[PDB]
Amino acid sequence: EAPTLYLWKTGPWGRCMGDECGPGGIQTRAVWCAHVEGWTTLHTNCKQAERPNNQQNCFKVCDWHKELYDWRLGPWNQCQPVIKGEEGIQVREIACIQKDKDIPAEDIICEYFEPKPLLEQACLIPC
Repeated sequence: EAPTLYLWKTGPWGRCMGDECGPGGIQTRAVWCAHVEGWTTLHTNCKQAERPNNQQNCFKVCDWHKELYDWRLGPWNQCQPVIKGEEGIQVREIACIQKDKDIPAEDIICEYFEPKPLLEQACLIPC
């Protein structure tokens, strides 16, 4: 279609910042424009319509949220080959759930309380 000279790049989200426990927090991240040849350039060289937000809403976590959220561990799926038994792996889904209303929430909430369990393990496929 059309060549690309400039693109937006983003750093990692900082910590959720708030006055109040719960919604209404703020994460900020670095956003800058770069030339495709790899150097930082003027922000006005990138298309502003494509400019990622340097801010997003977030949930300010406090100890008293512990009982309201938890990890839901989906079941291990098919043993996939890696290319007796032949080495393979299986994956599973893992989500943070607001327990009462039973709906998705951001991983970083459940993370504050318990580390995220693994999405992958080894498995053997029978000959």
